[PDB]
Amino acid sequence: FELLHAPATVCGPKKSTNLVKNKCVNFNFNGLTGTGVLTESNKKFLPFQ
Amino acid sequence: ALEPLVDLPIGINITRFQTLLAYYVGYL
Ligand SMILES: *[C@@H]1O[C@H](CO)[C@@H](O)[C@H](O)[C@H]1NC(C)=O
Repeated sequence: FELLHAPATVCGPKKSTNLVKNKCVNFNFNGLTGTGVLTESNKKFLPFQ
Repeated sequence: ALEPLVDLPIGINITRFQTLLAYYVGYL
């Protein structure tokens, strides 16, 4: 094993849950976090955003 | 606007480059 300053390219299994829309919930997407009511959108992101 | 295509974790200290052959170049 070695870790360093750790510009990592390998990790083990990452967790997940079902998607709980329309409730106040404590959330993590891709490692970005907050608390809120998640809900469906008319907004049109670009494919990389 | 230019949009991201490729994003490579590789850790190198780049200081030179070359083309594999009109074609321009400008430094950020
Ligand atoms: C890049 O430069 C840094 C300067 O601190 C050095 O620690 C590192 O080993 C260098 N890496 C390569 C691949 O040259």
